[PDB]
Amino acid sequence: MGSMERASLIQKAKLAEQAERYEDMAAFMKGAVEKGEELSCEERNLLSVAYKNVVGGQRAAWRVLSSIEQKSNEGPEVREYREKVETELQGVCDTVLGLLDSHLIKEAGDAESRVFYLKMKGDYYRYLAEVATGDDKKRIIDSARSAYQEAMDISKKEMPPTNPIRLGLALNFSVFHYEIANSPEEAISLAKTTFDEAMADLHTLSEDSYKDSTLIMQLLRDNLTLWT
Amino acid sequence: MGSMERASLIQKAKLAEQAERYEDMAAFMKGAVEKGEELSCEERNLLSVAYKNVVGGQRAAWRVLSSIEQKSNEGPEVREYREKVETELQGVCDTVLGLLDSHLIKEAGDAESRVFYLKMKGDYYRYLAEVATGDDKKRIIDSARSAYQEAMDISKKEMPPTNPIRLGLALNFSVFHYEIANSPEEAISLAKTTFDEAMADLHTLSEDSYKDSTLIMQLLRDNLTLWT
Amino acid sequence: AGSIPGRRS
Amino acid sequence: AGSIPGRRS
Ligand SMILES: *Cc1ccc(S(=O)(=O)N2CCCCC2)cc1
Ligand SMILES: *Cc1ccc(S(=O)(=O)N2CCCCC2)cc1
Ligand SMILES: [Cl-]
Ligand SMILES: [Cl-]
Repeated sequence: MGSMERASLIQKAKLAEQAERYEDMAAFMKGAVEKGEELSCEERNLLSVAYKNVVGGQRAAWRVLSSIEQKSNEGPEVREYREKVETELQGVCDTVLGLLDSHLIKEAGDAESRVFYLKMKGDYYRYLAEVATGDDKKRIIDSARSAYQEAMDISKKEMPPTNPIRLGLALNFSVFHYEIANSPEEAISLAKTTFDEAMADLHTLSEDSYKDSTLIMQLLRDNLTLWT
Repeated sequence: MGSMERASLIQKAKLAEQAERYEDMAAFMKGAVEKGEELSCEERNLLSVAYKNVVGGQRAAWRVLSSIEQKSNEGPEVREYREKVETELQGVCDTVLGLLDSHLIKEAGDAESRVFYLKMKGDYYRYLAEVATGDDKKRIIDSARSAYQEAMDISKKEMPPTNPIRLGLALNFSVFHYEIANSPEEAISLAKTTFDEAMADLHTLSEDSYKDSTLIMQLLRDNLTLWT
Repeated sequence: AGSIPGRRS
Repeated sequence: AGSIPGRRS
């Protein structure tokens, strides 16, 4: 997208979202990141929405194919096609991780941007971990953990307990503990503490901030209900 | 897909459908058609499902973008991006039309296959017509009409009035008349006659065929309710 | 006006 | 277990 203006890429990413063209949206936002300027809050959200939708469809397809493959192991085509989808998913995760490493994280100095990008880094390593098999699974899991932990440390020092990014980070790190790291008790403790500390800070919020924070709190509660 | 076996392409198209990976499904079925053998009934349905889903998402996106563009005419980015989606849609329609012309239609001798492919030819010219502007719109509209009419002539001679392909052909040709050809009275007359002649033939059908035919009859009725 | 959905084999 | 949906800006 090197020949298109930054502002035109951002405008087209918003159009692509309205058209539910998430592959295009991700390509526009990759082009925008590669212009080299930092991203605003709204631009960070466009980048994240685009890739979450792309990789979310890949993950759903990989899970369907992995389930068919496991049943068949109870010709080579199911494994071949699961491998094709898996390689495509890994390529998208590697692309997002490469944007974060070149150079979104290193230029992110405010807590809101740095936490946002480190949460994304944890998420995309988590998606790599979902499809990883063996000892490389261990290093990928540790990369997710390390990114989430750095984001947690910053968020607890610099943001209030109701901040939606802080809440979504804690939600996704709790999912990491439950689903990836085989640490359900850590998942439950993090979700409970996060929920309780947010509850106690709701009194400080406007009506609109209250709505934003309570929405994510309900997701934490939904997981606690499933896990307990 | 030249190096993959025909049977493996068909197997992967079925997996791609289960995974909701319709672009992959269409590419597998294109590869299967290009093996040069005729398609069975189930294989024709896989080809049609794959491309209908791909082009259906493109059409939905084109309509969103065209609506935004029309509101803006009441920078160049909206038009540019609508044009990009439009060109991609046209390319998919041209690909399907090229499969039908090289060489699915000419090898199709049984009524069931020939009607199926001619209905597809009408449909993909109809999708081209939806985005066409001007005098080339006229030739594209006539190409759709001609394909649908040849399919209608064969279907009325060779299939019973409850045959699901005959019914779906009549449904889609009625939509062509209403939405493309500016002939709502022709659309209504075709849908009514098709419905009534199918009703009178339901007594000949098994329970399972009855269910197949009445489902499409309800679609004809749904359009008549919207149009009258 | 609806055409054949035709999105599922 | 649900993560942030995060599919809509
Ligand atoms: C043109 C056409 C395609 C498919 C059919 S069907 O196999 O009877 N079926 C598929 C879509 C869901 C409803 C009916 C009929 C006509
Ligand atoms: C990680 C994360 C992303 C987005 C948000 S949010 O902007 O508050 N929002 C978007 C998805 C729908 C629900 C909440 C929070 C955390
Ligand atoms: Cl900075
Ligand atoms: Cl033949």
